[PDB]
Amino acid sequence: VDISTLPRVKVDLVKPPFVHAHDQVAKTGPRVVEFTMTIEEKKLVIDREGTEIHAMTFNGSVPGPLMVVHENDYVELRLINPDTNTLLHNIDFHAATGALGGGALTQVNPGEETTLRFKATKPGVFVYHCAPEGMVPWHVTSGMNGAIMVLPRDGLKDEKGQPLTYDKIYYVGEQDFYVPKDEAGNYKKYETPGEAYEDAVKAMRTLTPTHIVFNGAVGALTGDHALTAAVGERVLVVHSQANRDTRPHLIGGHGDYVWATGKFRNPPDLDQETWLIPGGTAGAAFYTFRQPGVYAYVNHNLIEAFELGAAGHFKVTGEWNDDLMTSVVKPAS
Amino acid sequence: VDISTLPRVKVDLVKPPFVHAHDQVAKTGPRVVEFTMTIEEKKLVIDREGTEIHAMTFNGSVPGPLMVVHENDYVELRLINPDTNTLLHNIDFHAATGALGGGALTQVNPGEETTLRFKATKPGVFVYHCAPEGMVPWHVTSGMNGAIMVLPRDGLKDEKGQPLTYDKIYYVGEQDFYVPKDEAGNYKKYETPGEAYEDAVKAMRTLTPTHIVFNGAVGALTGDHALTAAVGERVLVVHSQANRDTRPHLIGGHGDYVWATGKFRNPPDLDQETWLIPGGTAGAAFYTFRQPGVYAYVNHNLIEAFELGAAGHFKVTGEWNDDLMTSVVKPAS
Amino acid sequence: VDISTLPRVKVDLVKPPFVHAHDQVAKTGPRVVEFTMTIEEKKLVIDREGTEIHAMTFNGSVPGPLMVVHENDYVELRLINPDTNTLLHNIDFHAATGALGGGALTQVNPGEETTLRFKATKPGVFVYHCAPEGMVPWHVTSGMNGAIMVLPRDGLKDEKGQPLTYDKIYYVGEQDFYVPKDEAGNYKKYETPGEAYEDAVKAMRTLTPTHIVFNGAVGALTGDHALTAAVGERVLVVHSQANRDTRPHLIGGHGDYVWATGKFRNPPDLDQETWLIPGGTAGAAFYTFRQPGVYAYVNHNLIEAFELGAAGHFKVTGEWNDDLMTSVVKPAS
Ligand SMILES: O=N[O-]
Ligand SMILES: O=N[O-]
Ligand SMILES: O=N[O-]
Ligand SMILES: O=N[O-]
Ligand SMILES: O=N[O-]
Ligand SMILES: O=N[O-]
Ligand SMILES: [Cu+2]
Ligand SMILES: [Cu+2]
Ligand SMILES: [Cu+2]
Ligand SMILES: [Cu+2]
Ligand SMILES: [Cu+2]
Ligand SMILES: [Cu+2]
Repeated sequence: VDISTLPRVKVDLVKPPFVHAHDQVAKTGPRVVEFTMTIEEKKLVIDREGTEIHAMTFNGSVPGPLMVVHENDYVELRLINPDTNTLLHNIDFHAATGALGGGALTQVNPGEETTLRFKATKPGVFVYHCAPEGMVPWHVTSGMNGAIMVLPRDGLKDEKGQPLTYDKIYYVGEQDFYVPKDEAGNYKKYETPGEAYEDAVKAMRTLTPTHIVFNGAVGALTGDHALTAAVGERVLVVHSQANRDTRPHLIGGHGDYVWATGKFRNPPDLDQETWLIPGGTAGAAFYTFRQPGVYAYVNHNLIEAFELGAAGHFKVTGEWNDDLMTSVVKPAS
Repeated sequence: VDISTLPRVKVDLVKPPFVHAHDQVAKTGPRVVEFTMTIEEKKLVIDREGTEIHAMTFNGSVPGPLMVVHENDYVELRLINPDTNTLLHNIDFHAATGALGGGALTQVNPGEETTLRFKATKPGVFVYHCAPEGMVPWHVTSGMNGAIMVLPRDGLKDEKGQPLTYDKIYYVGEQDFYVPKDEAGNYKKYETPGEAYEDAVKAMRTLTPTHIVFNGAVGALTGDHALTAAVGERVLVVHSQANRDTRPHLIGGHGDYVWATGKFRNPPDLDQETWLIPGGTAGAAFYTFRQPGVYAYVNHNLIEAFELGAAGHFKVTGEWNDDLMTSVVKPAS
Repeated sequence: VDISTLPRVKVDLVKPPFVHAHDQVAKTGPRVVEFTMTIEEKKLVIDREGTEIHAMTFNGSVPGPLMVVHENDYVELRLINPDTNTLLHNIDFHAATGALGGGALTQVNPGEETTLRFKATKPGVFVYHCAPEGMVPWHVTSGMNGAIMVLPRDGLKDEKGQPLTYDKIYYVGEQDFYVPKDEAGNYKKYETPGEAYEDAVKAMRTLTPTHIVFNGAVGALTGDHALTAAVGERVLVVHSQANRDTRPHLIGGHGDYVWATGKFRNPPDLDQETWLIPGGTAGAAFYTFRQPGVYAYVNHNLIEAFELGAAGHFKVTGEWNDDLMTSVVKPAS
């Protein structure tokens, strides 16, 4: 096919956990879907203590933004590495086929840009991440990862082939950080990336994250940034982990339909309490809220959730159903 | 519905790995199934060395007892925290919907009780655990967790829709403990829970259990407490892990039908050697014994099994089948 | 049945990642398939630094060789422990039923041999490993493990029941090693196995591998030992991990059909980016190559891959498809 005969549509990305507007069921034939991302190296405070790291981001956030296309669209990414950055970067899409997912074709030094195109031949949610040869885990675990959703052209289906339509979608990126520590246990600090590299490697080799966070920091998805829904709304939560296993759980709810390893040609698992998303994968869970109130959304290694940071909240509006749950006798002497 | 028009049935719980009597296929319409549990803080010796911890239990055991109901029954739990305990506790059921699984409605100080009711709308095995705000992993990893089984009203089914009926059922709760260590590696000790809390947190944050045990102690499911079966018997083993991944394996057997993430509306996985139960989940495996003798039932991280405690035994009675396995030439020079 | 009336076929094993010749669809009725393995304790250099360990092998390799039979064949293994070895060994097949998978019947001291027969009643890929009572994880994590493939008699099938036929097969054994370290972090060394045992146990109990490798060493499946394919070829990659979870990923490709927990009566998962093989399991992934070039095949904990050793390469010959992927604008200022 002459790709130049296809429609082009430019997407304007949004910061996680929000997701750019899209159609679940494709309203057009295949398209070339145009995205641009600008790499930003920046300092980020990641915990309540004020611990500050040198993050490596796509488009200024950890995680990078969720990209959404349909199966057999073409993804055309302009990747910009401004001269205000100091490292070489690239991008690997797990959705793509060939050239290490794109990494072999997208190496950009500061002051360079590149444009990659690939055909999104398989439906699912997929990780994307930076992957410069010899320095891969350092870039990934500095926050340089996100996800892409490739919807089936006729949207999502349940285990019986009937439609599933979400009302809202959120993208939760989970990030394991490995902040080097001195022998006494305090975080070290470093003056340039090259002076940091050996201690970064040492810290990674412990296989013990110092922080595990959603949307780039402890508490990022709480308070005025809690996720929201109403009773009766259908919500899809896309969750990715580019480097390490996680086990998401909606405290007070379920995954009514879960693609734990993220690939929509497979039937979803029903009624999950918790599911395993392997490191290097994106998963997706569909839930219809039935009760109002505060929910916690966590990695259900509860240490990882409540001591290391892998916990967010939903605030859900609506009516309470006492048939589904009630306090018969409130706590009393 | 007026729940007061429904039958009430009081269950009398039993200590794991045994399971209270129940019917696989529901012999009545929906019921309110009444349970009572009394929280007990107690010292427990967990290994052969004599290491003693301050455990936090439901009904005196680690794990707490298995509760069994059918889909769309109501679970009505009276939870008692006697004044001989010193901490605040609550309960979260992963089977339930709303109020963080019940935790937001069941906070009981010593000397208090409460009664919670919820509708068991989804079939499967599910974790329950204590979850007091700000102290969640400490209570869970002190042993304060168990499981609940919500059977389909017409019992279990295989991947083709035909019945699966177990002859025996056992509940294996697997517990990761994080016993604080001094720099030399010996377990520390503490005089009150509040004096222990910071070191407990420190120990948890290593993400490295000091002990991983079945039924509350190294060797608990061995010797005179080994699990038992006969050749030809159909056995369901429910396995839960409230905080950390495990990978069960019957040494010498298989999981003929496994719901690794525990939810019975999904078809089981067939012929598993090993399966992954994510932390925060209950799973269930169905096996028909074909050979007599000693079996080991383990977490198949064999370090976790044989060095940290996650190993039990079956003793199986009956005839040996030499067609299925035989020593053709016994070991010899 | 009188097994003595069945055909006997002797297999001549090959060193991983290659696999002995076999038929996907069975060309005969059930057979007794005869294998012989000779245990070899040997020194192995496992990393680029020259770190040398005392490995425990089946047939001289880590992993041991892949054995291939069909469902309801009998596997008859002659296991030889020459008098040039110093330890007791045995074998457990996860494919087998009874006697701890064979371990209770195959204990051989140096200078002894034994012959075990079992019926391969369940199709799938399965782990085999040494398992001497009281010393199990030490033998396994010294490299004493491999896998066996039990093919359905009519070969592999997709999720719809139509045939899947591979053109090439490779066996990737992934090994976690626990090389004891001194307080400063250097690997220790030891003069006999018994003098090594306590420090080996200590090192294992950290649950933190020092090395995680494919085919027995860092870089073993790279360079002149890279895996190979051509565009359009259908490749099955069998992957095992006898002790610890892994999450394989073909960088630049997919698992088109994956049996993550290895058992062929289940439908495969489609279009996987990454899958979880639990410790104690073998899995298998089927892929049809669509692009030429270098691929990396990794455990997608990228620390485990690129810093600890769990990475190999494919070199794929053929035509580049610019419709599937192209650089629209190569990197430039
Ligand atoms: O289910 N909450 O930990
Ligand atoms: O890959 N499906 O969950
Ligand atoms: O299969 N037993 O380790
Ligand atoms: O959730 N089913 O295994
Ligand atoms: O997808 N490669 O890390
Ligand atoms: O066990 N089947 O992937
Ligand atoms: Cu980068
Ligand atoms: Cu990747
Ligand atoms: Cu408690
Ligand atoms: Cu929970
Ligand atoms: Cu051995
Ligand atoms: Cu085993």
